[PDB]
Amino acid sequence: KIEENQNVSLNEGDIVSKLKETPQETLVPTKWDVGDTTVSNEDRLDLLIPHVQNLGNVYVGVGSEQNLTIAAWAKSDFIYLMDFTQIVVHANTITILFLQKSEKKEDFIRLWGKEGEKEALELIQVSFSDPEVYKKVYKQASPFIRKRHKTNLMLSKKYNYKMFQTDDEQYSYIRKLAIEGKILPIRGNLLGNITLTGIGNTLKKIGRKVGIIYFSNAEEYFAYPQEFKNSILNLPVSESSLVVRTISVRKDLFPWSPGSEISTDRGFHYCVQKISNFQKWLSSGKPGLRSLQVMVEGGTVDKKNGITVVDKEPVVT
Ligand SMILES: [Cl-]
Repeated sequence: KIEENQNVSLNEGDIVSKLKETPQETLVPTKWDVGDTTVSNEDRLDLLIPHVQNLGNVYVGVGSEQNLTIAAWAKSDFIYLMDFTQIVVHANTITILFLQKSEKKEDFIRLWGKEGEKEALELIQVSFSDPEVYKKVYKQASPFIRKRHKTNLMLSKKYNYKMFQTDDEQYSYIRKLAIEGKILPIRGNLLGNITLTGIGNTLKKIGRKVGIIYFSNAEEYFAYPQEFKNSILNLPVSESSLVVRTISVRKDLFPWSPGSEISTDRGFHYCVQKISNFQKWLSSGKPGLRSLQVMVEGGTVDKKNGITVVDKEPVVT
């Protein structure tokens, strides 16, 4: 029925359908399928604003609501939320449903909150054939999501910045993407061989580019393997496109940002890097290369605020 077609042109509807069908990986339950995993503990994302604002293009990120914060600043055209833990993928699916139904930012906060829990669970009940999958995720994730929402409000005032939960215009931008089907939770491991490569192939097919890829501190868990190198090299990117990451080691070189202590006692230092620059590091063949070494060798560090730009390139041994 075309009178229920949300997209503003045939072309945008065709793009959304193509994005939705990008290949995914099979996830199975793990120890990370707990509510703790559904929130960020990075308290100084506002340091990213001057780097990511207005980058546009496509957004790809691991994790949860912090991606919507960064994508609103960037004015991303489409948002892939790619994660390897089922609870994260499903909690993001709930967040998108709540955005679609919540006309104002307070309504969204309320549905995730204690006040809106009864209404939220009734909305989940009518929205799926298997709603209990999502009701269980809501009940696991909501205590953590509520705490993080209250922290985000505090941080937005403490550091005097706008973010999608505290600013009407940024909220409306994210809600518009949600309504249009442009926020896509997908199953994929950064170290897998289907999903992340598939994003690059899908974007190539539709003639679009990645503007931001967000890793959180996921790279702290691995030396870069071949499948990750291939998938990052395969991404179509803009000249201005950025990696966003955090680290939590070598704080002598990479001091943790002031204010990091609200949500964690370990971390974080923030880091941006052009994706084209990152593709050089990944192609270099440095044995055992990890994000820390990329930053040690390639980073220009703001030690006061705790943010690095990797603007230098690998030097051959
Ligand atoms: Cl967040």
